[PDB]
Amino acid sequence: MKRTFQPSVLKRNRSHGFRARMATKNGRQVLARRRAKGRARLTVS
Amino acid sequence: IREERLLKVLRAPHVSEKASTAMEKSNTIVLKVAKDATKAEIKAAVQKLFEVEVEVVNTLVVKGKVKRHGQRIGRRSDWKKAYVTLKEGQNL
Amino acid sequence: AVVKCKPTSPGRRHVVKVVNPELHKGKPFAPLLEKNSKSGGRNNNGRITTRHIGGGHKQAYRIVDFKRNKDGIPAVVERLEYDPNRSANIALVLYKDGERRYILAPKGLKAGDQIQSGVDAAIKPGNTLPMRNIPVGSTVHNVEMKPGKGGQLARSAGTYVQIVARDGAYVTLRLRSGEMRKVEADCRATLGEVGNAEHMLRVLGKAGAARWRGVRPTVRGTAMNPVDHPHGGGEGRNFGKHPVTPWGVQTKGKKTRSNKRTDKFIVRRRS
RNA sequence: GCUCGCCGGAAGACCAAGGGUUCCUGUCCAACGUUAAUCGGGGCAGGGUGAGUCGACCCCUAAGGCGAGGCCGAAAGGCGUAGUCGAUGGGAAACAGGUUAAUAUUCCUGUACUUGGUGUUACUGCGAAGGGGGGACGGAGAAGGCUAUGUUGGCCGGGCGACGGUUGUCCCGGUUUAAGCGUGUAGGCUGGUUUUCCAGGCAAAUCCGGAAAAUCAAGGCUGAGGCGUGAUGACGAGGCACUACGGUGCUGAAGCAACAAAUGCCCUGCUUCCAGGAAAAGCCUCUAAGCAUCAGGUAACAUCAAAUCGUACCCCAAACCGACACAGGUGGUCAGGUAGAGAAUACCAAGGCGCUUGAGAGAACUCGGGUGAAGGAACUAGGCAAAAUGGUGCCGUAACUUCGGGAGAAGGCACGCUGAUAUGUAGGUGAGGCGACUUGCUCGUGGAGCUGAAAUCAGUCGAAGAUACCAGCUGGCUGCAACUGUUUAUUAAAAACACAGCACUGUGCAAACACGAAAGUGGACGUAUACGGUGUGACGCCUGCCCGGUGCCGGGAGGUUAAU
RNA sequence: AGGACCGAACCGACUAAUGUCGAAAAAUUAGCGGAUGACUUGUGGCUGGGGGUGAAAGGCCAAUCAAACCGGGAGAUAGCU
Ligand SMILES: [K+]
Ligand SMILES: [K+]
Ligand SMILES: [Mg+2]
Ligand SMILES: [Mg+2]
Ligand SMILES: [Mg+2]
Ligand SMILES: [Mg+2]
Ligand SMILES: [Mg+2]
Ligand SMILES: [Mg+2]
Ligand SMILES: [Mg+2]
Ligand SMILES: [Mg+2]
Ligand SMILES: [Mg+2]
Ligand SMILES: [Mg+2]
Ligand SMILES: [Mg+2]
Ligand SMILES: [Mg+2]
Ligand SMILES: [Mg+2]
Ligand SMILES: [Mg+2]
Ligand SMILES: [Mg+2]
Ligand SMILES: [Mg+2]
Ligand SMILES: [Mg+2]
Ligand SMILES: [Mg+2]
Ligand SMILES: [Mg+2]
Ligand SMILES: [Mg+2]
Ligand SMILES: [Mg+2]
Ligand SMILES: [Mg+2]
Ligand SMILES: [Mg+2]
Ligand SMILES: [Mg+2]
Ligand SMILES: [Mg+2]
Ligand SMILES: [Mg+2]
Ligand SMILES: [Mg+2]
Ligand SMILES: [Mg+2]
Ligand SMILES: [Mg+2]
Ligand SMILES: [Mg+2]
Ligand SMILES: [Mg+2]
Ligand SMILES: [Mg+2]
Ligand SMILES: [Mg+2]
Ligand SMILES: [Mg+2]
Ligand SMILES: [Mg+2]
Ligand SMILES: [Mg+2]
Ligand SMILES: [Mg+2]
Ligand SMILES: [Mg+2]
Ligand SMILES: [Mg+2]
Ligand SMILES: [Mg+2]
Ligand SMILES: [Mg+2]
Ligand SMILES: [Mg+2]
Ligand SMILES: [Mg+2]
Ligand SMILES: [Mg+2]
Ligand SMILES: [Mg+2]
Ligand SMILES: [Mg+2]
Ligand SMILES: [Mg+2]
Ligand SMILES: [Mg+2]
Ligand SMILES: [Mg+2]
Ligand SMILES: [Mg+2]
Ligand SMILES: [Mg+2]
Ligand SMILES: [Mg+2]
Ligand SMILES: [Mg+2]
Ligand SMILES: [Mg+2]
Ligand SMILES: [Mg+2]
Ligand SMILES: [Mg+2]
Ligand SMILES: [Mg+2]
Ligand SMILES: [Mg+2]
Ligand SMILES: [Mg+2]
Ligand SMILES: [Mg+2]
Ligand SMILES: [Mg+2]
Ligand SMILES: [Mg+2]
Ligand SMILES: [Mg+2]
Ligand SMILES: [Mg+2]
Ligand SMILES: [Mg+2]
Ligand SMILES: [Mg+2]
Ligand SMILES: [Mg+2]
Ligand SMILES: [Mg+2]
Ligand SMILES: [Mg+2]
Ligand SMILES: [Mg+2]
Ligand SMILES: [Mg+2]
Ligand SMILES: [Mg+2]
Ligand SMILES: [Mg+2]
Ligand SMILES: [Mg+2]
Ligand SMILES: [Mg+2]
Ligand SMILES: [Mg+2]
Ligand SMILES: [Mg+2]
Ligand SMILES: [Mg+2]
Ligand SMILES: [Mg+2]
Ligand SMILES: [Mg+2]
Ligand SMILES: [Mg+2]
Ligand SMILES: [Mg+2]
Ligand SMILES: [Mg+2]
Ligand SMILES: [Mg+2]
Ligand SMILES: [Mg+2]
Ligand SMILES: [Mg+2]
Ligand SMILES: [Mg+2]
Ligand SMILES: [Mg+2]
Ligand SMILES: [Mg+2]
Ligand SMILES: [Mg+2]
Ligand SMILES: [Mg+2]
Ligand SMILES: [Mg+2]
Ligand SMILES: [Mg+2]
Ligand SMILES: [Mg+2]
Ligand SMILES: [Mg+2]
Ligand SMILES: [Mg+2]
Ligand SMILES: [Mg+2]
Ligand SMILES: [Mg+2]
Ligand SMILES: [Mg+2]
Ligand SMILES: [Mg+2]
Ligand SMILES: [Mg+2]
Ligand SMILES: [Mg+2]
Ligand SMILES: [Mg+2]
Ligand SMILES: [Mg+2]
Ligand SMILES: [Mg+2]
Ligand SMILES: [Mg+2]
Ligand SMILES: [Mg+2]
Ligand SMILES: [Mg+2]
Ligand SMILES: [Mg+2]
Ligand SMILES: [Mg+2]
Ligand SMILES: [Mg+2]
Ligand SMILES: [Mg+2]
Ligand SMILES: [Mg+2]
Ligand SMILES: [Mg+2]
Ligand SMILES: [Mg+2]
Ligand SMILES: [Mg+2]
Ligand SMILES: [Mg+2]
Ligand SMILES: [Mg+2]
Ligand SMILES: [Mg+2]
Ligand SMILES: [Mg+2]
Ligand SMILES: [Mg+2]
Ligand SMILES: [Mg+2]
Ligand SMILES: [Mg+2]
Ligand SMILES: [Mg+2]
Ligand SMILES: [Mg+2]
Ligand SMILES: [Mg+2]
Ligand SMILES: [Mg+2]
Ligand SMILES: [Mg+2]
Ligand SMILES: [Mg+2]
Ligand SMILES: [Mg+2]
Ligand SMILES: [Mg+2]
Ligand SMILES: [Mg+2]
Ligand SMILES: [Mg+2]
Ligand SMILES: [Mg+2]
Ligand SMILES: [Mg+2]
Ligand SMILES: [Mg+2]
Ligand SMILES: [Mg+2]
Ligand SMILES: [Mg+2]
Ligand SMILES: [Mg+2]
Ligand SMILES: [Mg+2]
Ligand SMILES: [Mg+2]
Ligand SMILES: [Mg+2]
Ligand SMILES: [Mg+2]
Ligand SMILES: [Mg+2]
Ligand SMILES: [Mg+2]
Ligand SMILES: [Mg+2]
Ligand SMILES: [Mg+2]
Ligand SMILES: [Mg+2]
Ligand SMILES: [Mg+2]
Ligand SMILES: [Mg+2]
Ligand SMILES: [Mg+2]
Ligand SMILES: [Mg+2]
Ligand SMILES: [Mg+2]
Ligand SMILES: [Mg+2]
Ligand SMILES: [Mg+2]
Ligand SMILES: [Mg+2]
Ligand SMILES: [Mg+2]
Ligand SMILES: [Mg+2]
Ligand SMILES: [Mg+2]
Ligand SMILES: [Mg+2]
Ligand SMILES: [Mg+2]
Ligand SMILES: [Mg+2]
Ligand SMILES: [Mg+2]
Ligand SMILES: [Mg+2]
Ligand SMILES: [Mg+2]
Ligand SMILES: [Mg+2]
Ligand SMILES: [Mg+2]
Ligand SMILES: [Mg+2]
Ligand SMILES: [Mg+2]
Ligand SMILES: [Mg+2]
Ligand SMILES: [Mg+2]
Ligand SMILES: [Mg+2]
Ligand SMILES: [Mg+2]
Ligand SMILES: [Mg+2]
Ligand SMILES: [Mg+2]
Ligand SMILES: [Mg+2]
Ligand SMILES: [Mg+2]
Ligand SMILES: [Mg+2]
Ligand SMILES: [Mg+2]
Ligand SMILES: [Mg+2]
Ligand SMILES: [Mg+2]
Ligand SMILES: [Mg+2]
Ligand SMILES: [Mg+2]
Ligand SMILES: [Mg+2]
Ligand SMILES: [Mg+2]
Ligand SMILES: [Mg+2]
Ligand SMILES: [Mg+2]
Ligand SMILES: [Mg+2]
Ligand SMILES: [Mg+2]
Ligand SMILES: [Mg+2]
Ligand SMILES: [Mg+2]
Ligand SMILES: [Mg+2]
Ligand SMILES: [Mg+2]
Ligand SMILES: [Mg+2]
Ligand SMILES: [Mg+2]
Ligand SMILES: [Mg+2]
Ligand SMILES: [Mg+2]
Ligand SMILES: [Mg+2]
Ligand SMILES: [Mg+2]
Ligand SMILES: [Mg+2]
Ligand SMILES: [Mg+2]
Ligand SMILES: [Mg+2]
Ligand SMILES: [Mg+2]
Ligand SMILES: [Mg+2]
Ligand SMILES: [Mg+2]
Ligand SMILES: [Mg+2]
Ligand SMILES: [Mg+2]
Ligand SMILES: [Mg+2]
Ligand SMILES: [Mg+2]
Ligand SMILES: [Mg+2]
Ligand SMILES: [Mg+2]
Ligand SMILES: [Mg+2]
Ligand SMILES: [Mg+2]
Ligand SMILES: [Mg+2]
Ligand SMILES: [Mg+2]
Ligand SMILES: [Mg+2]
Ligand SMILES: [Mg+2]
Ligand SMILES: [Mg+2]
Ligand SMILES: [Mg+2]
Ligand SMILES: [Mg+2]
Ligand SMILES: [Mg+2]
Ligand SMILES: [Mg+2]
Ligand SMILES: [Mg+2]
Ligand SMILES: [Mg+2]
Ligand SMILES: [Mg+2]
Ligand SMILES: [Mg+2]
Ligand SMILES: [Mg+2]
Ligand SMILES: [Mg+2]
Ligand SMILES: [Mg+2]
Ligand SMILES: [Mg+2]
Ligand SMILES: [Mg+2]
Ligand SMILES: [Mg+2]
Ligand SMILES: [Mg+2]
Ligand SMILES: [Mg+2]
Repeated sequence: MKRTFQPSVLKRNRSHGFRARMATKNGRQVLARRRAKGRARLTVS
Repeated sequence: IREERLLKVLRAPHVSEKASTAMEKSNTIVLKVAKDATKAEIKAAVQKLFEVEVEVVNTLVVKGKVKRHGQRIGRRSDWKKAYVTLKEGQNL
Repeated sequence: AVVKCKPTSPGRRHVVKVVNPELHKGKPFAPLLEKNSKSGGRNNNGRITTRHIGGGHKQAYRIVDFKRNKDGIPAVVERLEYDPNRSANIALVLYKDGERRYILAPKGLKAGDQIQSGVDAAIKPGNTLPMRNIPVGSTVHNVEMKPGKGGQLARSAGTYVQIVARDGAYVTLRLRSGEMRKVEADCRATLGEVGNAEHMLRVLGKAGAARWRGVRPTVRGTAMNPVDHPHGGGEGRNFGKHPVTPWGVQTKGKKTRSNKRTDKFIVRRRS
């Protein structure tokens, strides 16, 4: 009966993507964290 | 016209039923080309290396299959094939 | 004009339309209209700053000339048009040299009437002049507060300013509020009264008719909970609070005038 | 394989999104599949996605994002100008049939089309960061013509029937054909020129606008479909030749007419209304700065060029979103027959499936149904639940009313089939024919078929003719809320909220007010017949008294009173 | 003409029974309301935590809401078990 995740790759990338993160001071720090932790998938891309 | 590099375009001839049926009946050759490799470059390469009269080149990108074996996933490389149609002066 | 509608459906019972037969039945003059997107009340920060606005019919902006400069050029009124952006109707004025422009339609104006603007001209409804040249004790509209500007005062349907006096450089104007405001004599004012005075006698008749005018429902403070509005809560229709805005400031008799830069121009406040 | 069953406005067939190889082939059955499994969307290999025209890309922009300078902000950063991005919108062009185990508007065959680059000829006044036109726009409604499509004859090929009849109005099946390039129609829109001219389109302009004066009865524009042609082509019921039993090359009959007919198309039309209905490029046009045997344009032609990425498969689902092969959720498109107002419902066609544990038995009890003597709400908190009523036509219909309503009030009666009126009528569509106008995709003119209600009169069968499915229960008194609407996603749909209307009140525009250290936005490109706040809640009759208290507004003497 | 009427799609959620280690962390079945409008829906945007949004229910803001979620202060503190 209509769940929360209703996927859309445009929305996904525009919202959470690499360039979306790069755009902002705080979004750049997220990447700096995921790199510091050492994640394989740095963003969803 | 693009000397030296033309040699790097054509990787190998492709072997299949669909490839074979298109030898005699359609007068084409199917072949694995470089991931770059434009239809002009494939044509110009066949025109020099194989040295035959090319009518037109059709091209596509084949997606690699995800082969999970043992306990690890691993996908094949994406490779590009080119159906190269030949003129009436044909051989191989 | 004011026609009451027959009650064939509830919500068509109380409807009262202002049918103007002299208005135009066709598309407007394209060169003098640009697009006008809707805010829905929100601003730069995307936040509702003015409540109760949102939706309504898509409506394009007519580039109406208020300043009305183009001097010494008589201009024939081609047709009176509807303006969705405005209370008052507009008139498509064709200037003798071959411009067209929109103006606010005064009371006594019709498709065919001739209008002039500038310094000399004639004292007749539609003709814009400086308020120095206009007679004392005369009905104007579309009045400038500053010389060279457009026209701020008296642009709503049926609205008009009356010129009370002229002290040298300054002209004392009695506004429709009742406020007596002093403006500069070099400022311009279009003669007569603003048309479509029947506008006020329109009555909508249904909730829907406010929605398609771009208004959204007003919820009463008393209905809400304490957290939302100062009036709030109570176990069944309580109040016991002095009337106030949603932001605590007292409504219902509480002067919020605090300009202090323009208090020199106000002769008598309204009453 | 043959029966049986179920869907068929879907449980069919194409897509988008989203998945991401699930496609197809061979092979394997440990695990995965709620059972077995030789099977599989499972394991393991191997194949499979072919584009100048379909999509993306590109070209333009909307909401909006980012944003050189900038303005503002302890710092971070915020807003925003020039710009630059941003589709869900605007912008060139491809169709038919054939083919693969799996792609096809992509391959093949047959016919086309578009935009560029680049050479020759014959002409000639060309060129934007600019001007103008266009693109280019709402709801509803109504009609007319069409087509998709269907039906019935006609023609063509077979057929003469497991049990009575069946060479006839008998039976089955077929009767298909594209884009393009011509023809400019049903229709819709308009005045068309010629020269002059003018404070306008910020400069310029021959273009647009405005003003002239003449000149002819119209000339353009737009436009479905039909006819053409494409097409001696393809396809085609079948045969013939042959079987790895798969077929495959060859041949390949008819391939018409009538009638009905869209929610498609003409139609971005037309009437009509008020709530008054994107933008920008492509495109045509006009000239400045410029440039004059230049450069550019223009046609006709020849030749190149059209890159790149997507293309499998599922897509109301076992492949997406729901942890599951999950009785959920998920946008667009296509829309056959008989009955029917219908996309309801029933039965069906094309096509698709029988829902992945079965087999017995036929206890209580539970679930979903059917029927029920006499009774008929006695049940129960409450007629909860079931039973009822249900269609069309015509007749008939109360109080009260805001004069629309109430009202489908209530209550009635008539319906099947078959003849006749009329060897199927009012109508509908109207062929050959008769004249005539100009030149035709003509007009009248007549009606050949074809289609076809609804009545009436008589007959006639049943217990019953709106025979199934489908499909109002009705009335009386009354509280609350005028009304349609909104609401507690998931125990509350209400008398709660909203509502039109009403009043108070603020606000003179750099408005009040709102978001924000601010800049700045919204209010509003609005201006007191406007805007915000507050209460009340259609409408009708009304809305009485109190200013001691608390607030608010005004007043300014006196008293009191900070920093300084 | 109509926030007109009846009625499918579509949007909803009034009654009942079922289901309640469900087929399903809200559904099914049979009825039910709206169905040219204050309608509905696709695609993309904007508003952010004492903040948004709210035809107002303390409703909604990713199955979480009288103050979301994640990380941190942090081994908060607990005269209590
Ligand atoms: K069968
Ligand atoms: K601490
Ligand atoms: Mg998002
Ligand atoms: Mg840090
Ligand atoms: Mg991390
Ligand atoms: Mg990830
Ligand atoms: Mg090709
Ligand atoms: Mg390709
Ligand atoms: Mg690899
Ligand atoms: Mg911003
Ligand atoms: Mg904005
Ligand atoms: Mg912001
Ligand atoms: Mg308001
Ligand atoms: Mg809205
Ligand atoms: Mg406006
Ligand atoms: Mg408005
Ligand atoms: Mg207004
Ligand atoms: Mg002075
Ligand atoms: Mg308000
Ligand atoms: Mg109100
Ligand atoms: Mg209020
Ligand atoms: Mg409440
Ligand atoms: Mg709040
Ligand atoms: Mg409070
Ligand atoms: Mg309460
Ligand atoms: Mg009370
Ligand atoms: Mg009290
Ligand atoms: Mg107080
Ligand atoms: Mg206070
Ligand atoms: Mg207060
Ligand atoms: Mg007052
Ligand atoms: Mg069924
Ligand atoms: Mg059907
Ligand atoms: Mg498709
Ligand atoms: Mg998946
Ligand atoms: Mg993938
Ligand atoms: Mg796999
Ligand atoms: Mg398979
Ligand atoms: Mg096996
Ligand atoms: Mg076994
Ligand atoms: Mg094994
Ligand atoms: Mg098993
Ligand atoms: Mg299991
Ligand atoms: Mg298999
Ligand atoms: Mg498999
Ligand atoms: Mg392409
Ligand atoms: Mg097309
Ligand atoms: Mg795209
Ligand atoms: Mg390109
Ligand atoms: Mg461009
Ligand atoms: Mg762009
Ligand atoms: Mg903008
Ligand atoms: Mg922008
Ligand atoms: Mg910015
Ligand atoms: Mg620079
Ligand atoms: Mg700088
Ligand atoms: Mg800067
Ligand atoms: Mg400043
Ligand atoms: Mg910023
Ligand atoms: Mg801009
Ligand atoms: Mg798009
Ligand atoms: Mg296009
Ligand atoms: Mg397009
Ligand atoms: Mg096309
Ligand atoms: Mg085809
Ligand atoms: Mg063929
Ligand atoms: Mg063939
Ligand atoms: Mg396939
Ligand atoms: Mg060809
Ligand atoms: Mg040929
Ligand atoms: Mg030819
Ligand atoms: Mg040709
Ligand atoms: Mg063309
Ligand atoms: Mg061309
Ligand atoms: Mg332009
Ligand atoms: Mg459009
Ligand atoms: Mg329309
Ligand atoms: Mg209507
Ligand atoms: Mg009519
Ligand atoms: Mg019609
Ligand atoms: Mg036809
Ligand atoms: Mg056809
Ligand atoms: Mg027949
Ligand atoms: Mg025979
Ligand atoms: Mg027989
Ligand atoms: Mg016999
Ligand atoms: Mg015989
Ligand atoms: Mg037949
Ligand atoms: Mg037949
Ligand atoms: Mg043509
Ligand atoms: Mg041509
Ligand atoms: Mg043409
Ligand atoms: Mg013509
Ligand atoms: Mg000029
Ligand atoms: Mg001209
Ligand atoms: Mg013509
Ligand atoms: Mg033309
Ligand atoms: Mg044609
Ligand atoms: Mg026709
Ligand atoms: Mg034909
Ligand atoms: Mg034709
Ligand atoms: Mg012919
Ligand atoms: Mg021919
Ligand atoms: Mg043939
Ligand atoms: Mg066969
Ligand atoms: Mg017909
Ligand atoms: Mg039909
Ligand atoms: Mg138009
Ligand atoms: Mg062109
Ligand atoms: Mg030209
Ligand atoms: Mg070539
Ligand atoms: Mg080419
Ligand atoms: Mg496909
Ligand atoms: Mg399929
Ligand atoms: Mg399927
Ligand atoms: Mg499907
Ligand atoms: Mg479904
Ligand atoms: Mg399906
Ligand atoms: Mg679940
Ligand atoms: Mg799943
Ligand atoms: Mg299953
Ligand atoms: Mg499912
Ligand atoms: Mg379902
Ligand atoms: Mg019937
Ligand atoms: Mg059905
Ligand atoms: Mg099962
Ligand atoms: Mg038993
Ligand atoms: Mg039993
Ligand atoms: Mg039962
Ligand atoms: Mg039972
Ligand atoms: Mg029964
Ligand atoms: Mg019964
Ligand atoms: Mg009984
Ligand atoms: Mg009995
Ligand atoms: Mg009985
Ligand atoms: Mg009884
Ligand atoms: Mg009793
Ligand atoms: Mg009792
Ligand atoms: Mg009782
Ligand atoms: Mg009771
Ligand atoms: Mg009862
Ligand atoms: Mg009941
Ligand atoms: Mg019962
Ligand atoms: Mg009974
Ligand atoms: Mg019943
Ligand atoms: Mg009965
Ligand atoms: Mg009965
Ligand atoms: Mg009955
Ligand atoms: Mg009846
Ligand atoms: Mg009575
Ligand atoms: Mg009464
Ligand atoms: Mg009745
Ligand atoms: Mg009646
Ligand atoms: Mg009877
Ligand atoms: Mg009869
Ligand atoms: Mg007759
Ligand atoms: Mg007879
Ligand atoms: Mg007879
Ligand atoms: Mg007959
Ligand atoms: Mg008869
Ligand atoms: Mg006859
Ligand atoms: Mg007759
Ligand atoms: Mg007759
Ligand atoms: Mg007749
Ligand atoms: Mg006719
Ligand atoms: Mg004719
Ligand atoms: Mg006859
Ligand atoms: Mg009858
Ligand atoms: Mg009789
Ligand atoms: Mg009888
Ligand atoms: Mg009888
Ligand atoms: Mg019946
Ligand atoms: Mg009912
Ligand atoms: Mg009653
Ligand atoms: Mg009582
Ligand atoms: Mg109510
Ligand atoms: Mg009441
Ligand atoms: Mg709502
Ligand atoms: Mg709603
Ligand atoms: Mg709701
Ligand atoms: Mg609830
Ligand atoms: Mg909700
Ligand atoms: Mg909840
Ligand atoms: Mg509820
Ligand atoms: Mg409920
Ligand atoms: Mg309710
Ligand atoms: Mg109630
Ligand atoms: Mg209320
Ligand atoms: Mg009053
Ligand atoms: Mg008042
Ligand atoms: Mg502030
Ligand atoms: Mg400021
Ligand atoms: Mg504005
Ligand atoms: Mg109230
Ligand atoms: Mg009275
Ligand atoms: Mg009172
Ligand atoms: Mg007092
Ligand atoms: Mg007193
Ligand atoms: Mg007091
Ligand atoms: Mg005061
Ligand atoms: Mg005071
Ligand atoms: Mg004083
Ligand atoms: Mg004093
Ligand atoms: Mg003192
Ligand atoms: Mg002292
Ligand atoms: Mg309406
Ligand atoms: Mg209605
Ligand atoms: Mg009714
Ligand atoms: Mg009903
Ligand atoms: Mg749906
Ligand atoms: Mg429900
Ligand atoms: Mg619900
Ligand atoms: Mg009940
Ligand atoms: Mg039951
Ligand atoms: Mg249980
Ligand atoms: Mg169960
Ligand atoms: Mg239901
Ligand atoms: Mg019912
Ligand atoms: Mg009903
Ligand atoms: Mg109703
Ligand atoms: Mg929705
Ligand atoms: Mg969205
Ligand atoms: Mg946002
Ligand atoms: Mg918080
Ligand atoms: Mg926080
Ligand atoms: Mg904050
Ligand atoms: Mg705030
Ligand atoms: Mg709401
Ligand atoms: Mg409460
Ligand atoms: Mg929640
Ligand atoms: Mg809650
Ligand atoms: Mg808290
Ligand atoms: Mg807190
Ligand atoms: Mg969260
Ligand atoms: Mg620490
Ligand atoms: Mg602890």
